[PDB]
Amino acid sequence: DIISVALKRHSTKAFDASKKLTPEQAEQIKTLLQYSPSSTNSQPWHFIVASTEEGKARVAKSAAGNYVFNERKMLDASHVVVFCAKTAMDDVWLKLVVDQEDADGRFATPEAKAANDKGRKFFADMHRKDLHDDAEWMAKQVYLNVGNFLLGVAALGLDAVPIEGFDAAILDAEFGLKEKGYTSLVVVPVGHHSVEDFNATLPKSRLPQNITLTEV
Amino acid sequence: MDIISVALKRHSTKAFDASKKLTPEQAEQIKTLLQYSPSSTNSQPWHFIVASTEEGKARVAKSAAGNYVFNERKMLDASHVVVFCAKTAMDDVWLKLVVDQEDADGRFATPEAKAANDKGRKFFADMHRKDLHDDAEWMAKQVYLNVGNFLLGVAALGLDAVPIEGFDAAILDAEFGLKEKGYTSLVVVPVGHHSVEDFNATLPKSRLPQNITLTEV
Ligand SMILES: Cc1cc2nc3c(=O)[nH]c(=O)nc-3n(C[C@H](O)[C@H](O)[C@H](O)COP(=O)(O)O)c2cc1C
Ligand SMILES: Cc1cc2nc3c(=O)[nH]c(=O)nc-3n(C[C@H](O)[C@H](O)[C@H](O)COP(=O)(O)O)c2cc1C
Repeated sequence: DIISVALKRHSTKAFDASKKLTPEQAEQIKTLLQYSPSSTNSQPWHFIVASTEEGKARVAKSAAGNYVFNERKMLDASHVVVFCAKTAMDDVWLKLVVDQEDADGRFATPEAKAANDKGRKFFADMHRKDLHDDAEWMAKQVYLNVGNFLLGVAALGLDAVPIEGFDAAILDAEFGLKEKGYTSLVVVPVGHHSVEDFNATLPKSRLPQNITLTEV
Repeated sequence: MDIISVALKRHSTKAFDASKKLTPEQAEQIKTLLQYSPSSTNSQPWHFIVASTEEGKARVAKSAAGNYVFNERKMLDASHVVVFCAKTAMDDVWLKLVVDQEDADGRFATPEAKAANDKGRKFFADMHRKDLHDDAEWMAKQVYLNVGNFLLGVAALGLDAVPIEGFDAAILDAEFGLKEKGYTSLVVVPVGHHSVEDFNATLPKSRLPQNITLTEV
């Protein structure tokens, strides 16, 4: 029952470090990251999955200054996912995507592949050549991925918290992301909440539909 | 899984069967999904237009013009069509609305707790508006996060859908007078049941391998 899932999930404020993902769950979260949809199947993303003490410590360097309120979450969760966007959309990536779609059997003819490549480049060029918003466009797809992910991990029976409160320059530097062509956007600790998670027992709150939603 | 299966089996529907409508229950449930998405600071910087009448869907479909004409039938034939909109600016009235709703819903034990929450939210809001100069993008990002939640959600309800960026947001904004109301359209998502014309229903799903996209540490 996915509505039950959506209503019962919450942003976890404290994790029980002793409660690890099962081997299975650890693979299933990777599956979720991989299989998110994205505009033109552009998949303009990279994920860091930190499951070791050393790994999580490296990520937690980013919870500095104004962001110390997020350090323990990064340290204490079983697994921590860093969602990264490409910094620019290049033709090598676009060829990578269409070639993969071909390998997977999505095209019956050379003509169908070529039409798919043309359609993808129409959108990619709109953003990188005309609007000059390809960095934002790609970051949007990564956020869509995050939204898919948070509901998915909840449906697996796992706790999570999305985090924008981190220093992306520190995180990028720690993992050499800039030279690799990526930048960190959202950190998502995944695991099981502790009794210290004050948010597990508080009511959820949302604006009423009479403000946010119009039916036509 | 109960959800991995859903993720592996869902697809972007290319054609809908117009006769197959959401049940009243399903129509309620999709509204619940829209409302209950998370967002940075619970800022909820969004508005939704849910078109279910033929006349409503037709108005939305007006945006699929020019380069986007072969997204029109998706928008007309689906049972329900959701227009995801972002706020164009994050005003103090909205920030107060959010914290007052949290207070109404019992999230604060004291006035001091409420004030601390409001202060933290205004901190992030001001950073985006004043220093990063990306407040529009920041809000749009929350809307895209909502879309991701929504696509999985509807798939898990056993409903077909397709996310659509192939539309003219200026036309759509004008049709529904969004600019003046402080909003702009980002993504259109028709929801319903696919038809035999949906060529994508039977094709294998394709993603880049994890050895390219994923690093374990
Ligand atoms: C993109 C994003 C970033 C967020 N950043 C943080 C964060 O840095 N620290 C934190 O504790 N919560 C963070 N949150 C959690 C939000 O406050 C939370 O989603 C919102 O209050 C709604 O509550 P819920 O997630 O329990 O439904 C963030 C949420 C989102 C969607
Ligand atoms: C933000 C976004 C916009 C998209 N726009 C369109 C669109 O305009 N027309 C269309 O047919 N499909 C659209 N798609 C569907 C993508 O092509 C699709 O998600 C991708 O090829 C992966 O396929 P899947 O959704 O079947 O898993 C869009 C998807 C996303 C996430």
